[PDB]
Amino acid sequence: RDFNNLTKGLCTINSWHIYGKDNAVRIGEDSDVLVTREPYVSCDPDECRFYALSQGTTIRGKHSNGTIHDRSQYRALISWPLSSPPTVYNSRVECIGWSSTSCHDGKTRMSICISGPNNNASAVIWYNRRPVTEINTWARNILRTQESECVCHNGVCPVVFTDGSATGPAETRIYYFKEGKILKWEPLAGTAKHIEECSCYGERAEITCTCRDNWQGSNRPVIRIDPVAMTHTSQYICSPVLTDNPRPNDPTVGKCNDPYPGNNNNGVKGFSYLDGVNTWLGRTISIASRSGYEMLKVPNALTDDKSKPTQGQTIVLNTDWSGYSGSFMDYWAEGECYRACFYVELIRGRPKEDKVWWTSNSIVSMCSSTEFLGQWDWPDGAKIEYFL
Amino acid sequence: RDFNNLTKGLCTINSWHIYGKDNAVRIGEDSDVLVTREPYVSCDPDECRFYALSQGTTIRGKHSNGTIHDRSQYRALISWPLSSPPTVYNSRVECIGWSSTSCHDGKTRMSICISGPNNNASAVIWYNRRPVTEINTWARNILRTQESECVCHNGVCPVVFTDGSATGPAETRIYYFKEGKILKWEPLAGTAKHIEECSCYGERAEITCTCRDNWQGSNRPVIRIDPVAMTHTSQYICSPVLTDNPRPNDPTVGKCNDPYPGNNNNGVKGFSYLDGVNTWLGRTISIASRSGYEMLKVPNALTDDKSKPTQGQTIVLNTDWSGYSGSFMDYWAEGECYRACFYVELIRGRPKEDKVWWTSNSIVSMCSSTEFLGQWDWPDGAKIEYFL
Amino acid sequence: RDFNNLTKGLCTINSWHIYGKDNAVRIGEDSDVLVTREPYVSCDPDECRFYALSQGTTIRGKHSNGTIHDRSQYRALISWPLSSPPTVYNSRVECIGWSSTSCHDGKTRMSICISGPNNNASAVIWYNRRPVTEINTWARNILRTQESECVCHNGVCPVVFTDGSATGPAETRIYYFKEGKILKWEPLAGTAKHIEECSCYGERAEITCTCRDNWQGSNRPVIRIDPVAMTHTSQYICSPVLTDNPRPNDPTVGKCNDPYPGNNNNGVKGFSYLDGVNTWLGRTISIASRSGYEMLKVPNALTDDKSKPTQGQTIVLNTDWSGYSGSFMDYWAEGECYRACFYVELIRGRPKEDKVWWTSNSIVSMCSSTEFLGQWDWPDGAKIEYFL
Amino acid sequence: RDFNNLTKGLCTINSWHIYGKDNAVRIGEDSDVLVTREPYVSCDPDECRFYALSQGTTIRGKHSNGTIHDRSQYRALISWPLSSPPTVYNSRVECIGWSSTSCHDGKTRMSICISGPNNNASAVIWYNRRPVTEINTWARNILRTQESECVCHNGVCPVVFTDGSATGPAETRIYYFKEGKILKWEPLAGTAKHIEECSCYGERAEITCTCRDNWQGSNRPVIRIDPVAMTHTSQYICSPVLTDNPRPNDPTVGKCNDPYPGNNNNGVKGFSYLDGVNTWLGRTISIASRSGYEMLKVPNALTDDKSKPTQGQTIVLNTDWSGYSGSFMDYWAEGECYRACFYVELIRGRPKEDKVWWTSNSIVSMCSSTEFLGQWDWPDGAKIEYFL
Ligand SMILES: *[C@@H]1O[C@H](CO)[C@@H](O[C@@H]2O[C@H](CO)[C@@H](O[C@@H]3O[C@H](CO[C@H]4O[C@H](CO[C@H]5O[C@H](CO)[C@@H](O)[C@H](O)[C@@H]5O)[C@@H](O)[C@H](O[C@H]5O[C@H](CO)[C@@H](O)[C@H](O)[C@@H]5O)[C@@H]4O)[C@@H](O)[C@H](O[C@H]4O[C@H](CO)[C@@H](O)[C@H](O)[C@@H]4O[C@H]4O[C@H](CO)[C@@H](O)[C@H](O)[C@@H]4O[C@H]4O[C@H](CO)[C@@H](O)[C@H](O)[C@@H]4O)[C@@H]3O)[C@H](O)[C@H]2NC(C)=O)[C@H](O)[C@H]1NC(C)=O
Ligand SMILES: *[C@@H]1O[C@H](CO)[C@@H](O[C@@H]2O[C@H](CO)[C@@H](O[C@@H]3O[C@H](CO[C@H]4O[C@H](CO[C@H]5O[C@H](CO)[C@@H](O)[C@H](O)[C@@H]5O)[C@@H](O)[C@H](O[C@H]5O[C@H](CO)[C@@H](O)[C@H](O)[C@@H]5O)[C@@H]4O)[C@@H](O)[C@H](O[C@H]4O[C@H](CO)[C@@H](O)[C@H](O)[C@@H]4O[C@H]4O[C@H](CO)[C@@H](O)[C@H](O)[C@@H]4O[C@H]4O[C@H](CO)[C@@H](O)[C@H](O)[C@@H]4O)[C@@H]3O)[C@H](O)[C@H]2NC(C)=O)[C@H](O)[C@H]1NC(C)=O
Ligand SMILES: *[C@@H]1O[C@H](CO)[C@@H](O[C@@H]2O[C@H](CO)[C@@H](O[C@@H]3O[C@H](CO[C@H]4O[C@H](CO[C@H]5O[C@H](CO)[C@@H](O)[C@H](O)[C@@H]5O)[C@@H](O)[C@H](O[C@H]5O[C@H](CO)[C@@H](O)[C@H](O)[C@@H]5O)[C@@H]4O)[C@@H](O)[C@H](O[C@H]4O[C@H](CO)[C@@H](O)[C@H](O)[C@@H]4O[C@H]4O[C@H](CO)[C@@H](O)[C@H](O)[C@@H]4O[C@H]4O[C@H](CO)[C@@H](O)[C@H](O)[C@@H]4O)[C@@H]3O)[C@H](O)[C@H]2NC(C)=O)[C@H](O)[C@H]1NC(C)=O
Ligand SMILES: *[C@@H]1O[C@H](CO)[C@@H](O[C@@H]2O[C@H](CO)[C@@H](O[C@@H]3O[C@H](CO[C@H]4O[C@H](CO[C@H]5O[C@H](CO)[C@@H](O)[C@H](O)[C@@H]5O)[C@@H](O)[C@H](O[C@H]5O[C@H](CO)[C@@H](O)[C@H](O)[C@@H]5O)[C@@H]4O)[C@@H](O)[C@H](O[C@H]4O[C@H](CO)[C@@H](O)[C@H](O)[C@@H]4O[C@H]4O[C@H](CO)[C@@H](O)[C@H](O)[C@@H]4O[C@H]4O[C@H](CO)[C@@H](O)[C@H](O)[C@@H]4O)[C@@H]3O)[C@H](O)[C@H]2NC(C)=O)[C@H](O)[C@H]1NC(C)=O
Ligand SMILES: CC(=O)N[C@@H]1[C@@H](O)[C@@H](F)[C@](F)(C(=O)O)O[C@H]1[C@H](O)[C@@H](C)O
Ligand SMILES: CC(=O)N[C@@H]1[C@@H](O)[C@@H](F)[C@](F)(C(=O)O)O[C@H]1[C@H](O)[C@@H](C)O
Ligand SMILES: CC(=O)N[C@@H]1[C@@H](O)[C@@H](F)[C@](F)(C(=O)O)O[C@H]1[C@H](O)[C@@H](C)O
Ligand SMILES: [Ca+2]
Ligand SMILES: [Ca+2]
Ligand SMILES: [Ca+2]
Ligand SMILES: [Ca+2]
Repeated sequence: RDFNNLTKGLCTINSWHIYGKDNAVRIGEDSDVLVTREPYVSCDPDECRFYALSQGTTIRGKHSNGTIHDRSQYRALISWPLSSPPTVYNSRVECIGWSSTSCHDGKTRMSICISGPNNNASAVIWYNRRPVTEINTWARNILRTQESECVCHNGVCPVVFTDGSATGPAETRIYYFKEGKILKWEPLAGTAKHIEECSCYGERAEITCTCRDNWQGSNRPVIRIDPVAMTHTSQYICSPVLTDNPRPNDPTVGKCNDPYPGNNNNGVKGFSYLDGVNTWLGRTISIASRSGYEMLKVPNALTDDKSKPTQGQTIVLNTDWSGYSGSFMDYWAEGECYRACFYVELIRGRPKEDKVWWTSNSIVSMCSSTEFLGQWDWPDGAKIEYFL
Repeated sequence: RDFNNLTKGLCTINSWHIYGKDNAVRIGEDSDVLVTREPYVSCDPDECRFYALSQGTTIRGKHSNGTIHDRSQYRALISWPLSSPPTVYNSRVECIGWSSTSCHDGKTRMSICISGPNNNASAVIWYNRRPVTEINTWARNILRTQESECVCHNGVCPVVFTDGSATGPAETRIYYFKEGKILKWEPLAGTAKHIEECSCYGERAEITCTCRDNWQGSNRPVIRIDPVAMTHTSQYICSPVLTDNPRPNDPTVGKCNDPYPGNNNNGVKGFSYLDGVNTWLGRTISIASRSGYEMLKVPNALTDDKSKPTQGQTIVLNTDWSGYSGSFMDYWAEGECYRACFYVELIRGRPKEDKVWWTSNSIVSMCSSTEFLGQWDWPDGAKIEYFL
Repeated sequence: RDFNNLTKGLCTINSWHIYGKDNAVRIGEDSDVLVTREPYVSCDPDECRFYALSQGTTIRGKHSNGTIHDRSQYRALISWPLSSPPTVYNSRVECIGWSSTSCHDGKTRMSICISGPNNNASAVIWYNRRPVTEINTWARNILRTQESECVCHNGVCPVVFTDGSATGPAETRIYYFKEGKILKWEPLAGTAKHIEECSCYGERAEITCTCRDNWQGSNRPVIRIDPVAMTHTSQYICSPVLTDNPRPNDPTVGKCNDPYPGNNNNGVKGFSYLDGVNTWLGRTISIASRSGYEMLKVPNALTDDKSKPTQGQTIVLNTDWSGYSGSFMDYWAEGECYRACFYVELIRGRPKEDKVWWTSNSIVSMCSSTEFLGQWDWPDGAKIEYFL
Repeated sequence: RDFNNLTKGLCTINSWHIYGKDNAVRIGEDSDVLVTREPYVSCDPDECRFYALSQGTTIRGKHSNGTIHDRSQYRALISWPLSSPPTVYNSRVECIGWSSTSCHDGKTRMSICISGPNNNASAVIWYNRRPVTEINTWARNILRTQESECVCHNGVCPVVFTDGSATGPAETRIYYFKEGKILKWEPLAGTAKHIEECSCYGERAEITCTCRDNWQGSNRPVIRIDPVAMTHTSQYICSPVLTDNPRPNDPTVGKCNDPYPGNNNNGVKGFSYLDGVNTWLGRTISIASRSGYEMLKVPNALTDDKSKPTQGQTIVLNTDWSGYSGSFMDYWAEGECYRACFYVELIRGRPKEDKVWWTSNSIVSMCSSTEFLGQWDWPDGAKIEYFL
């Protein structure tokens, strides 16, 4: 009925409880489960659903051969019920393409899909399940967007796109949409040198995005957006708890306005919640590969270049595969504050598990508690051996 | 609540963006996907769906053997969610038969299915998912209709039927339906000599249909219907850009009131949008077989016998299979104009790929943009080798 | 909102058009289709659906072995969308048991299932999807009911049950339900000597049921019910067009108040519409087995012991298997009269096709037209060879 | 709209009619049926559904190997339509974990799932399909709850948890929830020495739970809760008809305030309805293993230490496998009283049927009749041989 406004703060995060898990690769061993990657979670006023990019085949399908590739004409943004797997029969196609984002503005859902060849890609912006606006590539090198949910405030839904080299300077823009129509866009500003795959959340009329500097930085860039004035800034997470992957070992002191060096031309989508003392960062446990996942509480991580962990929680053990991670919240829950949530993609298959010809994933998802809850670990749970 | 009226013009078409794609044959390699052909897309006020004629078997089913045949007791008009495949479990049967059309009039949906033996076929007209009216064959030779969506204006939904020889003079009629009841019908008029498979769209109280002259013409007949006066005329596309298949090479000058010769007794369902300078034609790239698909902008194609392309877009490369194509629009979108759309059927299997015993298809679908978007190609994406 | 009343007459029946067909056995060759039998069709105010008794296994399932048996703990009345097959994933269980009926009273649906051992069976009467009333066996020999839809009038839904021997005198009762509660019951009256499987329809405040005399009669008993006075009578179809199976050849003169002899202890569920000159009977074409199906127009069949066909239509050829047939109408359609409809069950497998270990069926369904439509035949379409 | 209140008494129970049955293991032999255990049935104001804990694989899936284990990261509370099987495509995930309960309070549904490692488990309380409250383990030894539906009264939904040893003293608590928020909790009181898996029902503003004393008792503990004063008491079923399994033979006299001895450290979830003369108990027929199920009418079982059966009904023969059983009622049915219902889990596979590597179950479910209905038996109906 009315546009949602970001009128609350974050709840205190004293730990993380299980929210959803699909067990897709297990289940898909003997059922009609789509091959996917780049998942996320987004809420409507009445429902939260899983989102991901289909590869246009089932996992047991012979067409699953070659699904390590990221971009093809057979991909599409899909959604499905929370904790169900993405099956042929239960999945709903939001739009066609190989990079996406999606959010609800209180009245209806905007979904964005980018398709095309590397040098001639275009985004299509859907609103109320109809195409409304199209944007052509501006740098002719894999126009791409967040791969997790955007956030709206009084109808304004900012979205971060990047076009250009993944391994050098690129052209990043922030589009401000309303009802699927472009109100304004800006080129990126502040001190982040490279931006990919922003994970966003909203509180008290401000939208905070934690991104991946694929070019230089093993600390993560952060973009803070004011959706009323439609302006933004950027910087890095100051903390020496480094949260990209691959990365170097943790130092004693980080950087606020520059990439922390030691790894080039690589990374992974990740996230944080940045709320003074109530600040928690996600990262893979391995500094070398996408394995494990932990949450660490790092007070003032954004602003304090010496900040270190005061608490943590294991989400996925270092002996199990992880992947992309991202942030969402249910902005339509009852109560005084917004409950921080995230998902972690559990990649299975290639390249790490190359006895199969496919790549897919399952999802685990958590939300914050004000209690100090016991922790478990939450692995994909499939046995590659069964797929041979 | 109220009947839809065709009160808007076409938007300017400066290119075509991806709308939907089902990847049915890929997916159906290892899931319960119905064998289909003769697909289309039609919108309701709240939903757009895929439509097609089922063959009453799955593709991996042994009953898929012999599905090259067009007419059997096992076919039915089905619909399903946009960009999902037509599966056993998600498909809804609109009605029984082997030739169809369907449209929504603003209040509810009319669907028409024709069944029977070649010399004793009948159409059944469903309205609000109940049978309302039946029409018997008048020429006792495969009564047939559009195989894509009809268009309504203030409750009046015209529909073009043909009965008679596919390879000589036939009896074409235009029925004007309202609430599933025949208001009036007319025999075909003007200068089109043969009509099959009209693809229709509506703008500014006029319904334009681009058809297939299976008998003589490699230019396409066009029927223009006035749904208020319930009258019509016909002619051919004047342009020397010839849009049937098979066809001869393009000449320098076409015909307005006569079939352009060089091919007999063959063709394919196709479409155009005919709007002065804002005119775009579809065609297969091959003049010999149903392969490739392109859009060409041909200003005043309907009226200018020398008109040639000023812009184009590749939809399917000449090394990939195509098929029937047709027009639809979402008449219930917001905005000042109607957005032209189309689909192309991607036929796989027989006769061209005869190492399998079946024929099926997938669908790609596009809509117009006012931007100049980059192009990709959109092939079916299945590997026949996997079905052996 | 309000109870439906039977305020209209029958439309004139000048032929029969195709309504629905599921192609279940074809489709079920390679998809998760339940084994069924004893199907029917029933309408709600917004929907018509297929109904049948599941056997609690899929057809390709190894548990399909032995599904020739009629009564087990694994059966259940299911419903599913019109012309879809009864799959594991789309079928809704109305109630548990091995004999049923079901109807909507304008406000909600009553469904009746009978289960139990042969000598201790019970009916459970569901209303608004809750159990409301239970009836115990009165003769301790396979309490059984109609196996097709009942008919309601101002909330009163009569239902015919039989309990006792199938091969000699039995105890037949007519229960008058309202909101699932027994208003009244009566023992059978008039001159019908044995009753099984009544097929019912309603017009002008009267409910007409055509049944099967399994004991003696190859003419069919008819029960006419007045749902206001809650009274009834019975007789036989006078016509020498004999409509049970197996049966003797047609004589020149039939019987009104006695079974026509020549076959004992056998039969099949069937139906008619009995409306003076507008009277049509169904029957198998074979006098020996359940093969073929035809409609014959037999003016005054109910009352004229010499009446013979004046028109007919083939529904299923004598070289294809048939089965049970029954009547339904959409009482909630628009228009001045009720459109007569029926279904025919197409039994496949045992006993006639004993190279498979199962028995199942598909459904074809027709409704009346005021036109004289061409006829086709409507066989199941599956190839037993594919199931070996 | 309004909170439900327990304003009615129980109907007279003169026997039990069939309610629902899923035939899941039969069906799942050749369809995509989830492996489950610990099922139950719960009603909403418009729907009753099946509930159970998924194991995160299909039964034919290779991941079904090892599903005898009770607690893993791959489990989840699911629900699905009544008498359908729990398939991949029709099942809805209520929440993640390996022990649960769920009820509707008249306005919406509360669902509780417990997950974690044995010494660090946590419950998450969902209300209106959002997480609202979390509780950490208090005794660090498999925090666990009812495994069947809770009962609400004016928004207050009590729930019994146990944490601690299964084979000695444990810490049992009764949480009183409203809208998913803890109003109050109490430690267990009265004379029950050990509590597991309470089966609850509600009548006349009182909630009665029949539980399992896993430590010492082969009679069952009973907890009676007053949801207005939020207080409770406990005792045992006095009757010498002993209802746990395994158990000793029935004595002539039981115990009211102490465990009846003869078996230690074992049991099964079960239930009763305790309503003076209208009292019925469930139990396995075997005193040694989970096989068979019967209902026995035992007047004043709760209060009379010499009470014996006056009537009974067989539900599952002693030659067929049973399992957990539990109570539910449709609190939103029409009529003057509440109809007692129950379900029995039919366990198949390990440990008893160890030629397969899995454990799963199907469900049978019954409700009370005021008639004296004939009885049948209701076995799972699957053939293990088919799974080899
Ligand atoms: C039941 O469930 C509960 C809930 O889950 C379980 O309890 C949880 O247990 C986990 C696991 O132990 C805890 O997570 C760890 O938390 C610590 C932080 O806690 C410590 O630090 C605090 C502050 O220290 C600073 O200030 C204090 C004084 O204020 C000062 O004394 C100190 O010297 C320092 O300057 C302390 O406040 C805190 O104490 C409190 O709580 C205690 C319980 O834990 C209790 O006993 C106390 O009495 C007191 O009340 C505590 O000491 C995180 O630091 C740790 O994270 C590090 O370690 C893991 C390895 O396990 C690693 O993966 C992380 O990445 C991280 O360490 C890496 O990064 C660091 C930062 O750069 C670096 O310093 C490290 O060298 C290391 O780096 C290397 O590896 C990384 C990663 O691969 C790589 O990138 C680098 O390059 C490099 O190679 C854990 O998150 C939970 O906090 C705790 N939760 C609760 C509520 O208690 C419980 O165990 C379960 N029960 C059972 C029975 O199983
Ligand atoms: C990123 O994405 C974009 C968007 O997709 C890509 O850009 C697009 O690129 C495509 C492919 O090149 C273009 O499609 C073609 O368009 C042309 C029309 O464009 C030309 O013609 C215009 C007018 O010429 C007339 O007037 C002018 C002056 O007004 C005069 O000079 C001229 O002599 C003539 O009289 C020009 O306006 C126009 O120029 C403008 O745009 C240029 C960019 O393209 C730019 O550089 C210019 O500076 C200027 O601003 C331009 O020259 C179509 O003609 C062409 O279609 C023909 O060719 C394809 C083969 O590719 C064929 O399949 C078609 O069927 C068709 O040719 C057949 O039919 C003709 C008609 O009968 C016949 O003449 C031909 O002989 C041929 O016939 C044979 O084959 C057919 C088919 O099999 C058979 O039936 C016959 O029997 C016979 O055998 C293409 O559609 C897009 O327009 C362009 N889009 C945009 C927005 O620019 C871009 O490449 C992508 N980027 C990357 C990096 O990949
Ligand atoms: C396109 O589609 C249309 C629509 O479907 C097709 O047209 C339809 O064609 C079918 C098939 O031919 C017709 O069905 C048959 O209808 C006849 C009834 O029609 C005749 O009878 C009328 C009256 O005769 C009586 O009165 C008249 C005068 O009033 C008098 O002259 C006569 O001697 C007699 O006393 C005539 O009115 C009627 O004529 C009109 O229509 C003609 C078109 O058909 C037209 O040419 C005329 O000019 C005129 O205007 C016509 O003569 C049914 O009788 C017949 O049913 C019997 O036959 C089939 C075998 O095919 C059988 O299966 C049936 O069971 C039945 O015969 C059995 O039962 C009888 C009753 O006891 C018994 O007498 C028989 O011996 C036989 O019994 C044996 O077998 C049974 C069954 O196995 C067994 O139980 C017994 O024991 C025993 O062994 C057909 O239903 C349609 O009516 C017709 N529809 C229309 C609208 O025209 C058209 O063909 C299709 N076009 C193409 C190109 O394919
Ligand atoms: C069609 O459907 C209907 C409906 O289902 C079928 O009719 C039903 O038939 C069943 C099966 O027979 C009946 O269930 C049994 O009910 C009896 C209770 O009924 C008897 O007891 C009453 C009272 O006796 C006491 O008072 C009376 C006087 O008031 C006094 O005379 C007597 O001495 C005693 O002190 C009688 O009122 C009642 O009579 C009435 O009804 C009769 C019909 O049944 C009719 O003929 C009469 O004329 C009269 O009107 C009747 O005599 C249950 O006791 C019995 O349950 C026990 O037996 C089964 C074995 O079958 C067992 O599994 C149970 O566990 C239980 O026995 C165990 O537990 C006892 C308690 O501790 C113990 O005493 C036993 O030793 C035994 O224990 C051993 O095994 C257990 C279990 O493994 C183990 O735990 C122990 O350790 C130990 O090893 C049945 O439930 C239905 O009541 C009846 N329903 C109706 C409505 O009639 C009908 O058959 C079907 N028709 C067809 C044609 O198939
Ligand atoms: C999932 C897993 O086994 N990850 C291991 C981790 O368990 C770990 F042992 C590791 F050495 C690592 O990168 O830290 O390597 C990972 C990976 O195997 C390797 C190719 O870098
Ligand atoms: C899809 C495809 O390979 N189409 C080719 C086209 O790629 C093309 F090469 C063609 F020669 C043509 O007809 O233009 O033939 C088509 C066809 O193979 C042949 C039987 O006419
Ligand atoms: C379906 C079919 O082939 N039915 C034939 C009919 O085609 C027919 F030939 C028949 F002889 C008949 O009973 O009329 O027999 C049926 C059956 O085969 C036999 C066992 O009685
Ligand atoms: Ca990086
Ligand atoms: Ca032609
Ligand atoms: Ca008979
Ligand atoms: Ca015990």
